[PDB]
Amino acid sequence: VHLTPEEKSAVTALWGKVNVDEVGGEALGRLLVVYPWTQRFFESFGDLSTPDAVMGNPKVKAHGKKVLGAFSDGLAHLDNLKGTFATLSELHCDKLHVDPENFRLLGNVLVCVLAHHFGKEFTPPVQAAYQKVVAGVANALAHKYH
Amino acid sequence: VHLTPEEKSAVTALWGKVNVDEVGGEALGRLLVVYPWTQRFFESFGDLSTPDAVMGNPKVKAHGKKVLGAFSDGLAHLDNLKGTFATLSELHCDKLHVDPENFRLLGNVLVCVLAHHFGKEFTPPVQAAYQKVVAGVANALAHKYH
Amino acid sequence: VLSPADKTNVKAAWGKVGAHAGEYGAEALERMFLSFPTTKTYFPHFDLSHGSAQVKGHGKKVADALTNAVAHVDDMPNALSALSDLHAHKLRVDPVNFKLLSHCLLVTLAAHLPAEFTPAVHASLDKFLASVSTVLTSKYR
Amino acid sequence: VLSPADKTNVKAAWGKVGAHAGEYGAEALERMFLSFPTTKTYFPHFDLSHGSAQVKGHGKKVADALTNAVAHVDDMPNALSALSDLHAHKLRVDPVNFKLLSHCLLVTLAAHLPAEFTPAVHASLDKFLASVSTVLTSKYR
Ligand code: HEM
Ligand code: HEM
Ligand code: HEM
Ligand code: HEM
Repeated sequence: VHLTPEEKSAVTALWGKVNVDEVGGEALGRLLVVYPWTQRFFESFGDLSTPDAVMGNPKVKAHGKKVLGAFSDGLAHLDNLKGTFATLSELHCDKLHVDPENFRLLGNVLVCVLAHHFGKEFTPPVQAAYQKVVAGVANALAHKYH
Repeated sequence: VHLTPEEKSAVTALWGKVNVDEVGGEALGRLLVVYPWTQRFFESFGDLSTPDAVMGNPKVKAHGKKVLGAFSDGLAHLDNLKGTFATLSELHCDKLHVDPENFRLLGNVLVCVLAHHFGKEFTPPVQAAYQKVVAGVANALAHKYH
Repeated sequence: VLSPADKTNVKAAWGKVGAHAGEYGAEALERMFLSFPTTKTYFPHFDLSHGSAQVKGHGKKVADALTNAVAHVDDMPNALSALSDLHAHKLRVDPVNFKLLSHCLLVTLAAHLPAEFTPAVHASLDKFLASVSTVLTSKYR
Repeated sequence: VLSPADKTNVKAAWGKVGAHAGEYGAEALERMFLSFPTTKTYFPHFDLSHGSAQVKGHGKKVADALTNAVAHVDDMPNALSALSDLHAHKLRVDPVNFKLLSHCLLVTLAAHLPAEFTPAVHASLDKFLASVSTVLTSKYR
């Protein structure tokens, strides 16, 4: 990840307005609805049978909050994404066996969710800067896989 | 890239037996035949119409030899691929605009050609070590896109 | 697999795009050019600066081809065969770029139709786009 | 999609496979298990050690379904429907894994059929395996 100074600032301003309690459950829940094979990893979370079932699922929303917490961290450590996600990386590879392609899908769902929330404030250059952040996180999460 | 010494040893021993004249042209030619959109970048090589044209094109053979020369330098700097490859990455991103997904394709194609050229000696453990290497070279080449 | 619910969902959301179609199309392109700069390479003859009229014009075309496709979801291969020759044989567009433009279109739709872009509608659009993408790169399969 | 030329190429390589189809299906699963260890999770109850009688058995079932697919090249979706239900609905196999196994099957065929594996046959086999992959993930869209 390399953002221009314009981009670092824009990323920062937008992140400050994000609703921590909701956007993360929204991203995770849209991941489960749009890419269904991802439900495999959350089979014990209760009813995931319909879009409303997944989205309002309390355990989905709860877990989405932690996932957004980790993004927040990476945003605070853009110059050391790798050291920041090392342990998460081991957990996702060694214990959960998630294919890293899904980290890219999740990052792209997160982008759609920021666009959904921020409308016209989510401009093409701000989207571009978030695209660099998300790919940088997917990358760091994939490091302990090989 | 994290290779244990046994993987290092296995990849280096095989690599010393590679006939680059044969392997290089087959690798590049196969990429152009199997994933035809890649021909767009080699429009200056001439006639790339049919498999027979690609495979007999001298420019394709020659270039494939160079590509293999770059994998050789990476095999010699397994712990510093990113550095070894920074200039080529610049070349591929800024000047050629190749999407990084194709670095993974060519890596997989090189793996099929090595199996094809070494047959049974290209065992499942040696393929596993080469998959780490081609994944590493692909990532080192995408570096400057980030 | 453009299953009943999906169509209906797709026809419905493209419906509220209605007359914004071309501008959404052009915004989707600009978003693609800025986030995934490798894509600019297919358009050497264009001015890709924001505001760009050529991009506005192109966007309108992109948007019209999707409208047709929706109007013809059950018969996409026929409806898009010419564009499929254009894209795979003449221009050789790398297949990955279709995922990039699709992603950018969802982003543009989410940004403009929050009330309609529901999880359910997001899933159906994503599948509609994949299948439009599949038809356009079918010449490589 | 399978052009008659591809069809032919596929029948011919697959016919050269013939009796070893089962051994090659087992080898390809073993290659995939070592190369991409993430795929191991789907087989909790198997002994995945090298030479496991279980992998051999399962390899044979994979080979058969592919022999069937070659035999019904024009009607794959019909021929493989139950398999799609299994992989997509019940097992929820991540789609990216079908690319990993397709590659491993091409690497096994390359290593065992050097004279047959020419560039055009390789192209044809890749399209065919992508078509089988497409059918098996069709319930996801
Ligand atoms: C940017 C991408 C991702 C991030 C930042 C992320 C982050 C997290 C965090 C922070 C935890 C909980 C850590 C803990 O408290 O132990 C976790 C657990 C988990 N993640 Fe992710 N994750 C991401 C992607 C994914 C994807 C794509 C999937 C699968 C489709 C996945 C599946 C899981 C599962 C199954 C758990 C453990 C849940 C449980 O059993 O309690 N993750 N993740
Ligand atoms: C990931 C592995 C790859 C390696 C190691 C590699 C290596 C190289 C090397 C050593 C050269 C010669 C550069 C020079 O003369 O300074 C080069 C040039 C080139 N590469 Fe690659 N490359 C890779 C992948 C690709 C892919 C996948 C494509 C396109 C699909 C591509 C497109 C080209 C082109 C167009 C040139 C310049 C050829 C010419 O016009 O002379 N490369 N590459
Ligand atoms: C949703 C998928 C797409 C659709 C519906 C679409 C639709 C179209 C249409 C309708 C045209 C004009 C045809 C004509 O005027 O005869 C066109 C041309 C073009 N498309 Fe696309 N396209 C798609 C994806 C892409 C992608 C991903 C790219 C590359 C990144 C691409 C690059 C081009 C180019 C370079 C032209 C020629 C423009 C010109 O010089 O007139 N298209 N497309
Ligand atoms: C060429 C693509 C594939 C073919 C032709 C295929 C074929 C089959 C067949 C014939 C069976 C047995 C069905 C039954 O006995 O009910 C099976 C089961 C199975 N397959 Fe696949 N398969 C493919 C890809 C994959 C992939 C990519 C994975 C995961 C990485 C996978 C995981 C499984 C599992 C876990 C089962 C059930 C095993 C058992 O419990 O007996 N398959 N497959």
